[PDB]
Amino acid sequence: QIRYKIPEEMPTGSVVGNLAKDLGFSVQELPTRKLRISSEKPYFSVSSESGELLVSSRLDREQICGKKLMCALEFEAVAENPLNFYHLSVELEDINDHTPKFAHTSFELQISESSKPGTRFILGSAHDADIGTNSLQNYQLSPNDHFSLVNKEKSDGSKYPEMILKTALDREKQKLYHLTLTALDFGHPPLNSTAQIQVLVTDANDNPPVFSQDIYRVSLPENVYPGTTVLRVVATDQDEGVNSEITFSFSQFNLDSNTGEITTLHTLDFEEVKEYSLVLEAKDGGGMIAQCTVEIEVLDENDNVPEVLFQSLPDLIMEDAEPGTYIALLKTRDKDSGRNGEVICKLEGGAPFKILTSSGNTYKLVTDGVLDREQNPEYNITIRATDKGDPPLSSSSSVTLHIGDVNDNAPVFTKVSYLVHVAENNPPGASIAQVSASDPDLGANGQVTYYIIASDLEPESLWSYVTINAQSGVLFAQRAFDHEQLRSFQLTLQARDHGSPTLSANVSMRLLVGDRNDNAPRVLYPTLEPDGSALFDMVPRSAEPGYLVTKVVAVDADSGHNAWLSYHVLQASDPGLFSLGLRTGEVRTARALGDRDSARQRLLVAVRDGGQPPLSATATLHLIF
Amino acid sequence: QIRYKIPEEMPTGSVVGNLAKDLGFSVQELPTRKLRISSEKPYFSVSSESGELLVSSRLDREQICGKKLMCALEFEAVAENPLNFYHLSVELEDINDHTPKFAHTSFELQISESSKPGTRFILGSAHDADIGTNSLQNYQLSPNDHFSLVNKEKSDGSKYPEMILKTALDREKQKLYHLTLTALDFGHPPLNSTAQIQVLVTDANDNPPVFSQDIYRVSLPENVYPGTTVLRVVATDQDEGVNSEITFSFSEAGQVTQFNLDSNTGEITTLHTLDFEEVKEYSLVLEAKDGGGMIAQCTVEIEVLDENDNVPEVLFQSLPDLIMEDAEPGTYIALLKTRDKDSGRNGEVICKLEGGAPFKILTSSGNTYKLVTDGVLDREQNPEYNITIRATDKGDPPLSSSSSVTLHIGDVNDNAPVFTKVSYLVHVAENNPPGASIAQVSASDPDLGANGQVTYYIIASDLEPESLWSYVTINAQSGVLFAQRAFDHEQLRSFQLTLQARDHGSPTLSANVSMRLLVGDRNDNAPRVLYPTLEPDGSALFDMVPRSAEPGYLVTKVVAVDADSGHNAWLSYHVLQASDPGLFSLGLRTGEVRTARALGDRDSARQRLLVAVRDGGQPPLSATATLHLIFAD
Ligand SMILES: *[C@@H]1O[C@H](CO[C@@H]2O[C@@H](C)[C@@H](O)[C@@H](O)[C@@H]2O)[C@@H](O[C@@H]2O[C@H](CO)[C@@H](O[C@@H]3O[C@H](CO[C@H]4O[C@H](CO)[C@@H](O)[C@H](O)[C@@H]4O)[C@@H](O)[C@H](O[C@H]4O[C@H](CO)[C@@H](O)[C@H](O)[C@@H]4O)[C@@H]3O)[C@H](O)[C@H]2NC(C)=O)[C@H](O)[C@H]1NC(C)=O
Ligand SMILES: *[C@@H]1O[C@H](CO[C@@H]2O[C@@H](C)[C@@H](O)[C@@H](O)[C@@H]2O)[C@@H](O[C@@H]2O[C@H](CO)[C@@H](O)[C@H](O)[C@H]2NC(C)=O)[C@H](O)[C@H]1NC(C)=O
Ligand SMILES: *[C@@H]1O[C@H](CO)[C@@H](O[C@@H]2O[C@H](CO)[C@@H](O)[C@H](O)[C@H]2NC(C)=O)[C@H](O)[C@H]1NC(C)=O
Ligand SMILES: *[C@@H]1O[C@H](CO)[C@@H](O)[C@H](O)[C@H]1NC(C)=O
Ligand SMILES: *[C@@H]1O[C@H](CO)[C@@H](O)[C@H](O)[C@H]1NC(C)=O
Ligand SMILES: *[C@@H]1O[C@H](CO)[C@@H](O)[C@H](O)[C@H]1NC(C)=O
Ligand SMILES: *[C@H]1O[C@H](CO)[C@@H](O)[C@H](O)[C@@H]1O
Ligand SMILES: *[C@H]1O[C@H](CO)[C@@H](O)[C@H](O)[C@@H]1O
Ligand SMILES: *[C@H]1O[C@H](CO)[C@@H](O)[C@H](O)[C@@H]1O
Ligand SMILES: *[C@H]1O[C@H](CO)[C@@H](O)[C@H](O)[C@@H]1O
Ligand SMILES: [Ca+2]
Ligand SMILES: [Ca+2]
Ligand SMILES: [Ca+2]
Ligand SMILES: [Ca+2]
Ligand SMILES: [Ca+2]
Ligand SMILES: [Ca+2]
Ligand SMILES: [Ca+2]
Ligand SMILES: [Ca+2]
Ligand SMILES: [Ca+2]
Ligand SMILES: [Ca+2]
Ligand SMILES: [Ca+2]
Ligand SMILES: [Ca+2]
Ligand SMILES: [Ca+2]
Ligand SMILES: [Ca+2]
Ligand SMILES: [Ca+2]
Ligand SMILES: [Ca+2]
Ligand SMILES: [Ca+2]
Ligand SMILES: [Ca+2]
Ligand SMILES: [Ca+2]
Ligand SMILES: [Ca+2]
Ligand SMILES: [Ca+2]
Ligand SMILES: [Ca+2]
Ligand SMILES: [Ca+2]
Ligand SMILES: [Ca+2]
Ligand SMILES: [Ca+2]
Ligand SMILES: [Ca+2]
Ligand SMILES: [Ca+2]
Ligand SMILES: [Ca+2]
Ligand SMILES: [Ca+2]
Ligand SMILES: [Ca+2]
Repeated sequence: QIRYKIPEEMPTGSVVGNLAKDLGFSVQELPTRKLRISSEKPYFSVSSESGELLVSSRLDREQICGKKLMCALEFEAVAENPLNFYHLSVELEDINDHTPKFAHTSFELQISESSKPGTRFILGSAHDADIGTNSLQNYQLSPNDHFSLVNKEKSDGSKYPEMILKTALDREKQKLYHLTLTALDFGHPPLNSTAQIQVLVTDANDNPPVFSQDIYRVSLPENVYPGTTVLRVVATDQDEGVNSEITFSFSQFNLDSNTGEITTLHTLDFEEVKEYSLVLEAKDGGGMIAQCTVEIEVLDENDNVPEVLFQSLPDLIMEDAEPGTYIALLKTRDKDSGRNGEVICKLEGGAPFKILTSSGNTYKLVTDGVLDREQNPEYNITIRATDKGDPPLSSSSSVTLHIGDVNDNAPVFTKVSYLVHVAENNPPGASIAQVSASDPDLGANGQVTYYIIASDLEPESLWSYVTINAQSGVLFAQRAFDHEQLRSFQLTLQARDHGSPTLSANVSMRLLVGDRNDNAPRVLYPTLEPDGSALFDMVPRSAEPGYLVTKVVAVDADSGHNAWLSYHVLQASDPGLFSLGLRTGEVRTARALGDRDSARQRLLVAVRDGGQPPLSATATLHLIF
Repeated sequence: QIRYKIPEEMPTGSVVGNLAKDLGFSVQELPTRKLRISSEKPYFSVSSESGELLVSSRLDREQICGKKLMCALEFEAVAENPLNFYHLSVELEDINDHTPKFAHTSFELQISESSKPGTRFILGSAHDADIGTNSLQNYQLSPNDHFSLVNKEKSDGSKYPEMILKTALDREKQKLYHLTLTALDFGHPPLNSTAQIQVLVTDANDNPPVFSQDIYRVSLPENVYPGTTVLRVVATDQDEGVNSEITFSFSEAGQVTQFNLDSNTGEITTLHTLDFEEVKEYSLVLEAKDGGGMIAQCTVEIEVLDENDNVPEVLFQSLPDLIMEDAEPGTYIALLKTRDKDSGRNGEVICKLEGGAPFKILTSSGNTYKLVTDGVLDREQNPEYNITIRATDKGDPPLSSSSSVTLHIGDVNDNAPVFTKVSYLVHVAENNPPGASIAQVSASDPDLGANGQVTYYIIASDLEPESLWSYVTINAQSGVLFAQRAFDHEQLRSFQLTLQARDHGSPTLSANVSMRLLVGDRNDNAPRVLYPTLEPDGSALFDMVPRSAEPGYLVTKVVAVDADSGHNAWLSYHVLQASDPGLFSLGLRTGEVRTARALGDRDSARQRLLVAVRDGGQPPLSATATLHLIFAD
């Protein structure tokens, strides 16, 4: 056989070769035989006039042989007279008419952020229809620092390009990358194909949420109502998507997980917990955690009242207390602190007492002046302690001070001097008077007693005359008094209390003896014989009337009307002859003496007193001329 | 003429019959004469060689005679030499080549549900082109229970089938029926035609809307805000389409408006606030109707419940403005009632007294209470009381009511006036001016009014009861004591009085007090000398005194008295002046004038002395006296 070589896609009417020269047929021997090309598809034709082969239909190697290495089409040539056939095999060369081309103009790839460097990712190979050197040969990527190109070629021609990661990705630096890949064949000339690849770095949870500061500081009062916004902390996560979600947690208050704010749930208190320390943990979906701390310094409010403590209680104190003695001991204490715990105390009232501070929160009560029980025996004193909060809280305490009795008052009698008259011949041991003294003191100091100390009488008979009841003050006569023996007497008495020492008071009392008509009248002159007769026989007969015969003198031991002596005439031998002085007692002659009258004259008189009833003393007078 | 009989639809070139044998023409006489069939349309032909009749054009009886009773086709036959014509009439038989068939493959009928039984409905008759026995003869319908078929032929010859209703229809049982109708001819063989008929029962308004129950029961509080969904009622209509639309309405009831019903949804919700005290129960009648005026009604009973929204009330009916202090224990003071608008435990009211006042509540019957004294009362201690009464119900939460009463206690004369001191002691100086205040007594009476108005009187005295006015008097209103005379200590030293304080009540209460009044002594009386008596000059003579008298000789003794008492009457005797000092001795206490020393001859016989009687009063009062004493021999 014979072989010819032409390129594919050859235009029609092109000379493949003269068969007349290769088969040995003359230019005139040729038209005799009707040259006809025999083939399944009429790709060729023989113009009988020219005597050579010519291209007829379009010669598409990719549609006939395709990937076949050598395309050898065997057709026939028929010539008539004589009937003869010749088989001709033609081989066509591949033309680089099909440039390489990728399946998609653009396709995006999503690569994770935590992709390890050196990982190989497969890429779709472009489809180049030509075979041999005109086939796809070189894949080349844009020069950068993050990705690289690798060709993997086996002998079978199923070679493909893949992308090797050069450095680790980081979506926070550049979220996306756009590169151009070029496929190139080795033909004349070489023609290339471009394809864009866009890599979007998928987020990974490599950055944890971070707080603004390590330590925060907040101060709030202890009286905040439940629900006060204490503090809110905010964290920042460098990721995006779910890996950026931040949740807060604790690891009397309350924290919301999403908003991240901490608010109180119950009332605070300074006396139990002064400051709180809280630890907050922020976590994302992938367990990346970070913790911070917040210190809440609760402020001390003046909500507790200061207290006044009494330590020594003096129920009884002396009235003669010197100024400035330590009476009671007080302290002031407050649970709060600072100006809320500092307490200043004062006393309210006009009582003479002062507060003296010896040291911090230590005070003493002293007397400011001299005291007295009789004027003010009791005091209700009020003491006020106030702190230095704004506004302050105060505390009052009331003490009842009682004043004791000191023996500073002597018993006093109801009257300055006493005077008592007592009738004569009184029964002994009888009540004559009663004295009463008052002592304002209390207890034994107010127990009065009366005694006798001195008297103008003889000190030995002082007991025999009078005595005193020391408890009641009644005076008792120890003998029947005699107005004739003693007329009056002075006494001095003493009132004394039962204290230490005893205070005394002296009183003066005069006792008088009233005269009673207990003595009969006694005749002094003239003297009488046992019969009671006196004889005066020297009376002149020639005496003129009015002659002083004699005079009777009488006395009475009593005094006053009880001694008032009046002289009467009981009986007489001659009435009208004698005249008597009712007051003086002078017996005289009333008329002249007649001789008829008898020589012997008898008279009987009686001396009487003005008492009721009167006592009489009789006497007889014999008078002879 | 001559007649032949053949069937129609005969194929061409078929022998109908030999005309040579019926017309008498020889087989050689025939080609001489030009046998030709003469007709308007060449349905036949004569083959001269055959000498017989032959079919030429198509012989369609339906296009020639059609429905004509007898089909007689009359043509002629012309023969030439000699010219002669023969009339030929042929009669063709109808072929059963057209089977009966209805006009439409499917036709639907819409029949009402309330169609009376026995009604005839028209159906399209099939058209069979053949005539006679080959024509349509039998109409037959599928055997069922609701419809029947009947064939009707009118005088005009227009035969038709019709459907007779067997039973009344019901679209809720079977909404449609599909049957098969067969048309049959009476030929050999019979060929059939099928036609399907679908009857859709048209809806009628025979089913009313029906409720679930005749009577419903709902209970709601009396304090529901306007707009509370009271209840939801639903009705069911067995029809479909517009005849199934259900509308609700209020019908035949009290038109008073407190509820509200939506027509379509049928829910009832309140429109105003409820109340139990005015209307205890409500009755509602609901009407549900469709488009055709078919109605059905139901009833709902709303039993409103009594809520504890009314406060219990404490009614005071009797007011004890004045009550006696000596009220016996357990006396009826005040009359109270308790009332509550609510019911049940919401209307049950319990009343109590809070405080420390001595009063108790005693229940005589339901909601009937009385106030009684628990202890003894006193006006002086507590004259007025403010009592508080609390009434609480048994609802949750309960409602309470407090009421304050001001009771005043009257004064009863049960206290006698009391003096400030048990006994009184007052000293009054002698020679006091008459009508002057000497003392004042005060009595206290705890009673009020006239019972607490004290008055003082004099009742008893140790003095003469008739001159008591001349002695002392009392101001009965103030209690001051007034002396009606200048007192004399010498006449009387003291006197007793018994007085009584009495109020002006009924009866009067008295109290007696004893007072001793003492007259203070003043030194207003001078001492007077009794013995010896003195002449106008104040001289006394005691002569005839012996010169040889021993010392201690009692010259005389002076007696003197003083009307006063005490120091004002204590008489001491002094020596004012003397002609010879030391010659005479006087008793300072006794008053005895004696000789102190012996009488010398140098001394004169007559001795004069001047003494004074003094008292211990302040200042002392003195009485002077002169004594002349003469000696003899
Ligand atoms: C990949 O294919 C690229 C396209 O090339 C064409 O299409 C392929 C399929 C083949 O058919 C090929 O034969 C075709 O040429 C190709 O890119 C080309 O690269 C050349 C050289 O680098 C570029 O030539 C230079 O052009 C610039 C300015 O060009 C302007 O116009 C062109 C239109 O053609 C535009 O595309 C450009 O963007 C510009 O706007 C000139 O300044 C430069 O001058 C220099 O070179 C000349 C030589 O001719 C010297 O005389 C001068 O002194 C200068 O030194 C070039 O002329 C060409 O523009 C560019 N085309 C495109 C479309 O990008 C690339 O080479 C192929 N790669 C491989 C490996 O084959
Ligand atoms: C109360 O009387 C006593 C005794 O009085 C007597 O007369 C006085 C005027 C004076 O001279 C005293 O000496 C007489 O004894 C007085 O007190 C007593 O005095 C004595 C002597 O110094 C002494 O030993 C006693 O202890 C004293 N007794 C008392 C109780 O003090 C006293 O001065 C008179 N006055 C008063 C107010 O008590
Ligand atoms: C208080 O004194 C009055 C007045 O004397 C008394 O009333 C009378 O007392 C006397 C006895 O001395 C009776 O004879 C009378 O009958 C009493 N009068 C009456 C009762 O109206 C009275 O009894 C004394 N006591 C009191 C507590 O009033
Ligand atoms: C002082 O306290 C006492 C204690 O019982 C009281 O009785 C008295 O009345 C008080 N002082 C005054 C002035 O009320
Ligand atoms: C109609 O006629 C055919 C022919 O014999 C028969 O098979 C068929 O059953 C008939 N149908 C009815 C409904 O008569
Ligand atoms: C009673 O109430 C009146 C007026 O409110 C008041 O003046 C009086 O003091 C009260 N009495 C008592 C015992 O509460
Ligand atoms: C004793 O009795 C007399 C009565 O004679 C009172 O005067 C004295 O006070 C004491 O009681
Ligand atoms: C004096 O008076 C007294 C009074 O008793 C008489 O008894 C006596 O006899 C004389 O007459
Ligand atoms: C009248 O005056 C006297 C004083 O002289 C008082 O003692 C009495 O109480 C009344 O007031
Ligand atoms: C008594 O004493 C009084 C004075 O108290 C004198 O005035 C009078 O003359 C007599 O001597
Ligand atoms: Ca090609
Ligand atoms: Ca090619
Ligand atoms: Ca290529
Ligand atoms: Ca990163
Ligand atoms: Ca994260
Ligand atoms: Ca990230
Ligand atoms: Ca606190
Ligand atoms: Ca605090
Ligand atoms: Ca404090
Ligand atoms: Ca004192
Ligand atoms: Ca004292
Ligand atoms: Ca004392
Ligand atoms: Ca005597
Ligand atoms: Ca006498
Ligand atoms: Ca005497
Ligand atoms: Ca026909
Ligand atoms: Ca038929
Ligand atoms: Ca027919
Ligand atoms: Ca029905
Ligand atoms: Ca219906
Ligand atoms: Ca209906
Ligand atoms: Ca209500
Ligand atoms: Ca109620
Ligand atoms: Ca109610
Ligand atoms: Ca009373
Ligand atoms: Ca009373
Ligand atoms: Ca009274
Ligand atoms: Ca007088
Ligand atoms: Ca007097
Ligand atoms: Ca006098």
